Amino acid sequence: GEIVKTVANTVESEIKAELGVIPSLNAVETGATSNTEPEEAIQTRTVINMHGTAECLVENFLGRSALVCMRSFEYKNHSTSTSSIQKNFFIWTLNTRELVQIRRKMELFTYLRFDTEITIVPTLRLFSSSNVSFSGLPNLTLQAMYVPTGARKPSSQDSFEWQSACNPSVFFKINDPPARLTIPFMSINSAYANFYDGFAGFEKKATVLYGINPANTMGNLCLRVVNSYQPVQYTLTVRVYMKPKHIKAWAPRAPRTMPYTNILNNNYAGRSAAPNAPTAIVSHRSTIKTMPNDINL
Amino acid sequence: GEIVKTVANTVESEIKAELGVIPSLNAVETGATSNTEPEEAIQTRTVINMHGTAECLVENFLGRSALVCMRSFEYKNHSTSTSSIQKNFFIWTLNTRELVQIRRKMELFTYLRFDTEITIVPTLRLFSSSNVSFSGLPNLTLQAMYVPTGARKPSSQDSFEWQSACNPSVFFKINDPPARLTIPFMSINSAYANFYDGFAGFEKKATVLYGINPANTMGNLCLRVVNSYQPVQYTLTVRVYMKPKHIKAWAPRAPRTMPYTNILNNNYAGRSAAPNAPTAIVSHRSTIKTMPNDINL
Amino acid sequence: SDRVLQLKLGNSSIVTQEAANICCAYGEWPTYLPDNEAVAIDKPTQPETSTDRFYTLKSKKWESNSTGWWWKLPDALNQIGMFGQNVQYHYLYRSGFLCHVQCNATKFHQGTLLIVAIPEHQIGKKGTGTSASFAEVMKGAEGGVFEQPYLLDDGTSLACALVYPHQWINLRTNNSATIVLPWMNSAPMDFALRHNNWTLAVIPVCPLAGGTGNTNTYVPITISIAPMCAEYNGLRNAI
Amino acid sequence: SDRVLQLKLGNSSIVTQEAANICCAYGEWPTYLPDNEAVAIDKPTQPETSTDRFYTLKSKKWESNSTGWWWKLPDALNQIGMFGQNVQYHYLYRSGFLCHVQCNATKFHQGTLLIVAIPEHQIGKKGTGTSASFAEVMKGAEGGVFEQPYLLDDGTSLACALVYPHQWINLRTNNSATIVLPWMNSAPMDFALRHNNWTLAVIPVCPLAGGTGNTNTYVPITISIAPMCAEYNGLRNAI
Amino acid sequence: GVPTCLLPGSNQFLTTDDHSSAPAFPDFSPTPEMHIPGQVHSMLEIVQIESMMEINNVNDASGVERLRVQISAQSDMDQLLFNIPLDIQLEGPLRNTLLGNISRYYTHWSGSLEMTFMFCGSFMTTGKLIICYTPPGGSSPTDRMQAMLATHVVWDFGLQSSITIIIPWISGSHYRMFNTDAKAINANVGYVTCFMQTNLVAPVGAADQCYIVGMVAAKKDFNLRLMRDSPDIGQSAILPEQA
Amino acid sequence: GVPTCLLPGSNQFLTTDDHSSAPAFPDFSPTPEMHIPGQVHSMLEIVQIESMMEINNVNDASGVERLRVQISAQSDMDQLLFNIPLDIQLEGPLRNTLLGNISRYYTHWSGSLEMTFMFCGSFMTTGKLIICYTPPGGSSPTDRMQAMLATHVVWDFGLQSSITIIIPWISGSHYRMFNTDAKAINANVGYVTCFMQTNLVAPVGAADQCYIVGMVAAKKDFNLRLMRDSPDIGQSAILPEQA
Amino acid sequence: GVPTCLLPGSNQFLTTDDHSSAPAFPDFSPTPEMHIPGQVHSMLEIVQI
Amino acid sequence: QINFYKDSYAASASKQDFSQDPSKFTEPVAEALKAGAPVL
Amino acid sequence: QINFYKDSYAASASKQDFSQDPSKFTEPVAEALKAGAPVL
Ligand SMILES: Cc1cc(CCCOc2c(C)cc(-c3noc(C(F)(F)F)n3)cc2C)on1
Ligand SMILES: Cc1cc(CCCOc2c(C)cc(-c3noc(C(F)(F)F)n3)cc2C)on1
Repeated sequence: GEIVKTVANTVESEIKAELGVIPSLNAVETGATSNTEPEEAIQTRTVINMHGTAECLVENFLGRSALVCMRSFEYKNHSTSTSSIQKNFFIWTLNTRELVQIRRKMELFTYLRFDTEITIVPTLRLFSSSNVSFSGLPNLTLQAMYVPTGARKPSSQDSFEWQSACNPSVFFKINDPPARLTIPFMSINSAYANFYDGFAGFEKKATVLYGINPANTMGNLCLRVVNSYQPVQYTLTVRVYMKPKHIKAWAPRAPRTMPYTNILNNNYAGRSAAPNAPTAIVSHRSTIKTMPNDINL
Repeated sequence: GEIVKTVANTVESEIKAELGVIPSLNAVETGATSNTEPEEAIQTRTVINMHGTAECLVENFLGRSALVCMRSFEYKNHSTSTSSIQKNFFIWTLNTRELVQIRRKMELFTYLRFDTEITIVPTLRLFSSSNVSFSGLPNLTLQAMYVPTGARKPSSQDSFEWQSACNPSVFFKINDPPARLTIPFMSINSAYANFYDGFAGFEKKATVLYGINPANTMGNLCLRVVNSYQPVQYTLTVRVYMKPKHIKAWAPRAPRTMPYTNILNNNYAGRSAAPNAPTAIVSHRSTIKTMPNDINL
Repeated sequence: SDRVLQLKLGNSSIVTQEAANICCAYGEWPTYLPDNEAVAIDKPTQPETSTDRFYTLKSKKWESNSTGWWWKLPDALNQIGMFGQNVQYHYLYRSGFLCHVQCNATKFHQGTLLIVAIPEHQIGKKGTGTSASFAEVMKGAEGGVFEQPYLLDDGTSLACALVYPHQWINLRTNNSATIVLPWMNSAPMDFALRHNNWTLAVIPVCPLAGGTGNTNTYVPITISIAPMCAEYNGLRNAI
Repeated sequence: SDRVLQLKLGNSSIVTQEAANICCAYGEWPTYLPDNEAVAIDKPTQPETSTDRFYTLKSKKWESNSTGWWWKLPDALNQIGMFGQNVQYHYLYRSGFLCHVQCNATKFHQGTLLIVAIPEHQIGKKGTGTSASFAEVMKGAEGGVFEQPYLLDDGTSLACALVYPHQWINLRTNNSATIVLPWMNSAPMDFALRHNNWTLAVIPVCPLAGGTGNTNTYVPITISIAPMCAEYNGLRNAI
Repeated sequence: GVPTCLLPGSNQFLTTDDHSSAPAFPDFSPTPEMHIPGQVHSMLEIVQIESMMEINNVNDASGVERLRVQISAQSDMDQLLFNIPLDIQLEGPLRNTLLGNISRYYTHWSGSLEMTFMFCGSFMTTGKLIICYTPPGGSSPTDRMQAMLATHVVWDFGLQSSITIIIPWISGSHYRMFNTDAKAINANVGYVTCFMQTNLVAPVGAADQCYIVGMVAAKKDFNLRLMRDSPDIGQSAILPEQA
Repeated sequence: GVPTCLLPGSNQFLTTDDHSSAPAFPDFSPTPEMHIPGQVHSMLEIVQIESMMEINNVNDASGVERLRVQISAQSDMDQLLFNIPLDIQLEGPLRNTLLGNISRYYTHWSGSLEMTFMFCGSFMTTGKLIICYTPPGGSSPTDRMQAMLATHVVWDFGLQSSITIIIPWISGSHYRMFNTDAKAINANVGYVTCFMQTNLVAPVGAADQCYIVGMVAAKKDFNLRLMRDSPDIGQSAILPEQA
Repeated sequence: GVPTCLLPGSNQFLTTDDHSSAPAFPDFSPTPEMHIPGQVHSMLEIVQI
Repeated sequence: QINFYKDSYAASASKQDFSQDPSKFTEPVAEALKAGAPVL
Repeated sequence: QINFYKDSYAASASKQDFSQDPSKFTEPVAEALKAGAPVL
């Protein structure tokens, strides 16, 4: 294990006709990748490469803020003949699989240990009714409440589970900067697992699903409009962004090829034809001797 | 190479009638500019000039914030009978040629290496409809997403390319200060080139255009209204400003004379008559012996 | 040193003369759980010779149209010998695995197998939302077959399976592959009956073939797995 | 030292007696690419004498109404001698150029040429949006003619062309101009066939004239260009 | 109070910003760190791992057929056997590789590549191949006389079953771009071509139609820049729980 | 928290502000610096380079005709040959120069100018000219007796083909302004005039009608201040891709 | 003035934040501390009962 | 790193660790392969 | 310069470099021109 701030330098190489030395030949059967250097495969010049590697660090590769949740509910009076339930909120059931870019990028490793910075971005639209005159978006107070595993969830906007005496909650308005906080590495294990070759229950029943991990039960995010209902219908759209920090990554995986279909498992249907079809990942060319983008003069 | 914080001082000079010394005569054929000093052309006094030069530094000359993009789209419901495309965004295809003041100023050098500070200034107007009652501009959330070369571009406001898990994106509202960030020196080469005497493709076809540089393929800026459509039509105008920082400049050019016509090449039509006509750059005077602004008493 | 190897664990000793090397997964050898990493406070049972020995599983016929085979550890050895009994009688297990795949053919035969140790290999099923059943996932010593080996039965790629600890059996060069697996879990111990740390997969990348008189030759593939530094915690009745 | 100059590169030697000086573009001499600035890792071919020598191009008749001529480097020398072959056979080239423009007339003749080495001279076309075709831009050793020399065929000015490395041939003072060009590119090497670093331009600022018996005199303009510290990388078949 | 001026960039959310934020679980004790083997510190470690190429990406090969190249005894000489496009950005053999997939998360790349070919015929089958890397500029070679003039390695089959060809970093620019225009000077790497040096010779007892598997990896002189969302994966809707 | 008061100038975007900003590409490695010849550190280096003047900016000269002054043998004595306005801000011979174009990006200027004239007749053609810089106050001189009383140089043609006249910094104020009012005390530099000292004498074999080319540059005592958008370039719309 | 940029998390109320705040009763003298038996420092002391 | 908060996990992106050991994945063999040597 | 961010390219306008070498453009001649001397 050596320090690599810049890519390897190239050393000047000479003609070499030596018996018993075959640097260009390797045995792939050992499981070892070819160790052949350019210096010993061709005649090379001295090159002092000052290309930096900091952008290919797993901290930089995974430590960008990515969307992990998009939920939209109608902000209005949901009350009817006999309901008494205001329903101006949503519950998510925390996960990192709903959006494929962060999922596929996280799924390039088996295990990840990171503290996560979260950023919530709310947006309002007036609901296009029969008689609706627009004149501006109310500066509503929102409450995002993390309900951990085994805590009572809210059933209404007006519920008293919103007390949040011990539940972590953040209050933030529409016209303010998007809410932000850091959640620590909060697994019962020493790393998060993107794949579980097993079951999360002690029973052998169908109801006990394959792939579900007994460390991904992370609880729920409950977000409400704190303001009581307006005289008109609004649509609140909430976007939650995840930025992994202080990242450790283990056991790199084969990248996902087929499009995801759900968040409970890694099943696939594949696309009808190449690319990313079950029988053809790379698009077809005419023959093994055909260059599809051959430069013609 | 010497340090020049203040302009050159003037030294007192005397009468000089010396054979073999002709400081006022030069040979222009050598390619060298005249080396004749005022001290040796006329009788001068001692002057201690304390005029500073910091304002004529290329850092100061180019390192002002200049407009590089103005795009306006209609913020409304673009949906029809069968579209399902919201179209509340634009794509720019990054460049520095659309606006002539920054173009002509940058085009005074062949090569530039600078890190660039960008500032995005959004503005809304209500669309003047048949029945439109104004009462104020919604504090909309905007997303500017840099889509690098070879990345999937968004086709709609509601597209999932906006994930931006690895694409650099900035979220900023209307009533906030204008969004700002620094893009680094991001050329595949050691400097940006304002002119390319060549082609960017290996083929010799018409489709391969002259002047296009294979280092100006900088990707695209995709900017969206994050908020879903309002009940009324708004017009969002976005202004992007560029401030070069940490600037190195090489091979100063002859300044542009004819008005620019496009961003793909440096072609010209010229103005019908002087000034800046193809056959007359400077305006006409009656004769070579005529002073047009002659002071009369 | 050479192309010859003898593996000796307890009662067991395997010899090969057409070897390539020993693949130590992530350049690590299995070791016993230290105190600094220990969670379960009860004194663990460390049966060396009775568990840390080569268990040979039932062989598989390499066919011209063979898609490939996988064995999930420790599920493959959970109903075999004293490793199985210690699993049945304890809540928690920890062990590495020395896996040794064997395949004999003539110098006239051609064919290549990729032998992959995949950690936390979650099987994806083609053309359904329903996740794989207990039966499909837990096949024990008999192991399972690849339906989509091209996709590693994961919606991933066979192409990129070389990230994982792997060797090849190329009948030109090699008749045997050897992969040393260390403990691979986010936790120090686990429940053997409901989670598999590793999946040993044997995929034919180049098919088995011969010339005019070496076609339809009976060529089995034998797998021998040795638990390494096996530990057990939570002594209870047998499950 | 004086108004006399001998240039000697390989086989070649040029002498002049009515010189002005040598113009070293941006006060620099061409040098070989160092290791600290090197990108292409293959060992480069440095043919000194076979490439770094004066190639004399076809002459041009200086007329009373002559607009001016340009030659784009390395395009001018890409189908000439061993410089051309090394270009045709390699992906990458790097070289400086010692350019030497020659024009003889009598002491009774009058006329002045500006000889400009313009870096990255992108030709602008008058009265169209269509960019210049491959034919119009790539004319090789024959070179091209100025349609709008006043605008440097760029929408710029001939007036301000003295930013660029330049000399004059003033028939009073001078019969020859000499400009030493170093490597001018944002990259250390380039593809010779699809990009020109330099454009040597010869523009008559004052027309060629004589008195009563020196009118319509045949006065050619000869250009000799010597590649300096030529390097080539990416040995392949010839293009 | 502290004299204050809110600058441009105030109240903005940048997805690439690097700032400390409010801890939601104050004084929370995270699980003790435990050693796990195969820890990755850099993406440049993964691109250095060999991965198979779909050299046989043709509309007659299905699944595992696409990762092997059928090499046969020729009734001819000097003939081309197969080609490899080096357009990582475009749908080609290198796309679905560790190099391809992870480099495709970036826009700029520089450095030498290694491509290793494993021969999978019989111990009794012999042969000599010539694999050639042609730097860009013109057309892909179809004659061995033209290909031999570029960077190449002659491959003798034997006890060492695999050969490496180093595709050396030969470009004017410090970096190349993963651009949608393959024929662009910024993007084009050139061509890899394989010809028969002698022939494939197999005795009657051995099959005449053998296979070659091609692998590609990056060398230690390899770099990536300007991270982007990979075009490998797409999304038309929020992924549901079931469907 | 840190005690804070948002001052006037909070939430403002000033196009001339000097502040650090959020990096969009975190830990991005820019291309290594490479030596390129002709590096410019100051705009004052470019204004010191000679550039041709349109002395013949008349409605009968087209293109390259405008950059040369037709000097002829005179059947007279002491006669004025040509004038040069020194109004850089106004449409005059100095506008389309390196001095003009780059100084025209500023509002204030100070320092001495050099104007070099190259004679382009025959080696056999002789002559003596007197070029005079008249400081401002009154009318431009039309008689040599009046012009000779100001700063001047007498030019003998010969082996040295060019002459310089230093237009020396002669102003009450430390700076002059590039003002639209030419007749303003803040803006006016005065006049440059060229008269025949003797005559142009050419033998029969040589042309009688010769040419002079005028160049202008700044000296090392030259300064510019108060940057502005140049009036040289205009725009009626966003420049399209094609038209 | 002091150069300032309001970040994401500005203007937010987090119920688990740890910041000093404006004292409502300036220079208020709280009642002197008096010893009371059975002082609890940790909830882990009570679960041990 | 800077961190204005009490907890260490609240801190910004961690100080760049440029340690690389690709041998874990590229040469994970008991007996090391020597460069130029026939690796059989 | 100040810079509140990790990257060096994020910093404000660089510290004034007052180095001038106009000879690059004004006297780019092999043999230097001497002041007052006939430069032929
Ligand atoms: C797998 C996997 C899962 C994770 C952790 C994801 C973090 O989950 C969250 C998210 C996305 C948001 C909040 C959250 N947002 O707001 C609040 C608050 F308001 F309660 F503070 N909490 C809390 C957690 C644990 O990391 N890997
Ligand atoms: C020629 C030439 C081109 C350039 C660089 C121009 C910078 O281009 C931009 C611009 C103008 C804006 C953004 C940008 N604006 O917002 C975002 C973000 F939101 F994605 F962060 N990126 C990114 C780049 C590379 O410099 N010289």
